[PDB]
Amino acid sequence: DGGQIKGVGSGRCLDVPDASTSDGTQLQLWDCHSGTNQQWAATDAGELRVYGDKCLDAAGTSNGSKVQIYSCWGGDNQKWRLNSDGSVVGVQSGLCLDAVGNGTANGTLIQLYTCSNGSNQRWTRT
Ligand SMILES: O[C@@H]1[C@@H](O)[C@H](O[C@@H]2CO[C@@H](O[C@@H]3CO[C@@H](O[C@@H]4CO[C@@H](O[C@@H]5CO[C@@H](O)[C@H](O)[C@H]5O)[C@H](O)[C@H]4O)[C@H](O)[C@H]3O)[C@H](O)[C@H]2O)OC[C@H]1O
Repeated sequence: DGGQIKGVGSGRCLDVPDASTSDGTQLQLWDCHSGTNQQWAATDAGELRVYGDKCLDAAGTSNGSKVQIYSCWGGDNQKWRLNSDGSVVGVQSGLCLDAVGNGTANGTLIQLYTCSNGSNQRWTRT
């Protein structure tokens, strides 16, 4: 089924750059559209999957750690808890999906950051 993951503060969607499938590609915000690189499926294993086999993936547990796509493998850094307030928390890190520098424009990067009430850490949809 899928579903976009749209940033509240930016009104832009969680987007895989160029619809790349390459391990390590950092996530960005982009104007929402119908493509597969903006479709995210939540799984029972706690994942946010794109293209079927790729996972939203935290490269570390520290502030400013890159959020990237990576081949799904079962790691806890590929597990996320989408809260009731729209925060997306990394299970391994206890840090939140965060649009870097409170950025809102196309191309602003996504990272892990200390959970706050910033609108750059709030996301809607499935
Ligand atoms: O030297 C340092 C750099 O390494 C660092 O770069 C970042 C390192 O982290 C990168 O992201 C993580 C990469 O590792 C992933 O976990 C892997 C997934 O693959 C598993 O192996 C598979 C096992 O099954 C086999 O059949 C198959 O062949 C294998 O693929 C492996 O066991 C796991 O460890 C994590 O999910 C990622 O988070 C990140 O992209 C880099 O930027 O930067 C600092 C530098 O000093």
